[PDB]
Amino acid sequence: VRYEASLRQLEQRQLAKSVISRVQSELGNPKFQEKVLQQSISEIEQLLSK
Amino acid sequence: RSVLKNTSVIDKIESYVKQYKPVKIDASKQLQVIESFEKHAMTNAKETESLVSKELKD
Amino acid sequence: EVSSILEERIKGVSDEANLNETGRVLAVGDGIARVFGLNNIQAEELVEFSSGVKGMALNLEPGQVGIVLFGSDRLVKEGELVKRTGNIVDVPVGPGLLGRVVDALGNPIDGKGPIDAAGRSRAQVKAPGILPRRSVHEPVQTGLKAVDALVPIGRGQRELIIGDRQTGKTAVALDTILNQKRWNNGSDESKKLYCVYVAVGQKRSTVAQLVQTLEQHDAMKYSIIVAATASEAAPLQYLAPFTAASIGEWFRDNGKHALIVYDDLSKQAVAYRQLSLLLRRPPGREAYPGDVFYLHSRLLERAAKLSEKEGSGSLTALPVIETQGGDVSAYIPTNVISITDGQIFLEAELFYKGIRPAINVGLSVSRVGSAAQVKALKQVAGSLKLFLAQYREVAAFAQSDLDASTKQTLVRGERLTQLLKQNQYSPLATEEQVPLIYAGVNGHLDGIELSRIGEFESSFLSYLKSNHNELLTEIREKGELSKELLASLKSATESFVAT
Repeated sequence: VRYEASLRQLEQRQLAKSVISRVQSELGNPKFQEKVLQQSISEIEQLLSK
Repeated sequence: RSVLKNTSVIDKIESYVKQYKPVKIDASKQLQVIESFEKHAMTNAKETESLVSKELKD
Repeated sequence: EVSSILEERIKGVSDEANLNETGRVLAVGDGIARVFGLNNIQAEELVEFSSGVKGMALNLEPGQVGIVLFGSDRLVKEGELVKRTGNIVDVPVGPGLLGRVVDALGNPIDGKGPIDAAGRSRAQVKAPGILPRRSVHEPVQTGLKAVDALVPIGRGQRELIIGDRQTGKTAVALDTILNQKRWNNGSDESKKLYCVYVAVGQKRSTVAQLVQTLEQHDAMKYSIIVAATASEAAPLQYLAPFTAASIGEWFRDNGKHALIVYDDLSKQAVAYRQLSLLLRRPPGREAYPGDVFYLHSRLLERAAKLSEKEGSGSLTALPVIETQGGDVSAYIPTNVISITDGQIFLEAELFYKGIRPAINVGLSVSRVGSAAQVKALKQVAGSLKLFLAQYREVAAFAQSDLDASTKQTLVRGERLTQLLKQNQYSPLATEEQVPLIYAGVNGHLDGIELSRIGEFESSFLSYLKSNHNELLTEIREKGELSKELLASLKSATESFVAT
């Protein structure tokens, strides 16, 4: 039970650092540009909804 | 067993424990020595008892 | 598995909405960021920086609101959004916190997944009033023979554990936690004390040792350990007993019993000093923050024993105060001594002299006293108090040609003192406290030589278990010693002493 739990923890930090690697890829894309448009309309929708 | 997520050894040790569930076999050895001891003891006890009872009345 | 949980988590964060109030740090130095902005900010409210550190806003100053950072200085840097969390400091409270080591904020630091909690309650709420409180009336048996006889501890009344530095003060406390296992395990819900131990300013290694020790004695299952370790930032250390009290409130309010042991309030004080002086609030006596009496008094009075109107709950408390060189005149000890309702004074000399627990019988007092103590244990140990008193007075006369009377006292006294030692990190059931003490009181063990006193103690227990565990069970359950029971006991002791 102890090692099984340890292995789950080991999995959680391993897949976490892999997520960091995907994040560095995401911030490169001109999705970086295209999602600003998404944010722009979202803020328009939000602030008018108040 | 439901805690473990690596379970293919809980069935192993569950069945191994329940297999070897007799972990030691019985001993009754006090039936040969206790009767022998009881005979000498009883003899000596009765000898003392009768002897002193006789002496009391004497 | 873990992948599924992460997938659940990403899904479990959603887009936000417009967030009222913002600040920009005006200057951040010394862990005291002073933010310009935050137009409506409730006093002591939790504010969250851009970086991700959390803070509370102790000083609302006329033009700037002085946040205190709950993390490393490096995190906040001059000018940066300071979001307003909008809820004054509150920590999850609930039945579900049982068995988790949580930090001051309330986040799980044990790493046994999310803390399931039934409410979040504020961390500064005022103590039960005059009419809510009903006088103490239920013993709390700590299991240490010396504590239980010499200084009874009752439900809902704070009693200090003031003693010399690193004379294993914490050990005396930890013993209390272990003994509560005996009542706890069962099914009587008007007997379970659910303890919460509040480790403030202790190194993370020490608190790890604590965690392991509790697990070892199979005691995590009625323990919650709020731990704000030495490493943790000075605001977290400051809020650590206050937070802890709130954890206790769920138990008190819901009508359980519980004992919260604040260890050590001496370090709590130091943290308050650090905050106040750094916030430039006026200094005061012994360079301790000006209202330091007020701070300690607020914490310690949250303990109470609720009336039968208010659900008959309790919240026993046991602050631990570290006396620097045993100088009980020092400002932080003196304040606390006044606030508390009892003292246990562990003395370094006694510790060295092999009396462990090292309770100095003379300088400890119980101010709630005879309300506590199991009725049985009270009967057969009124004598014990008086005998020891004589032994103390006649102690110095142990340096010749001494009266027979003086010699009688000395024999009885030395044997009693030896008898009251308890092996460290093992509690002893109340049903065996009454027999052991009975022997010394009735003078049966006066004859037994000092070296054999220890051997006698263990022997007496085994002898009691074999010969008359009927007697033991009667003692335990009846809980009051009737003349007939004392009769049987006299016989039993006579038989035991003879062998």
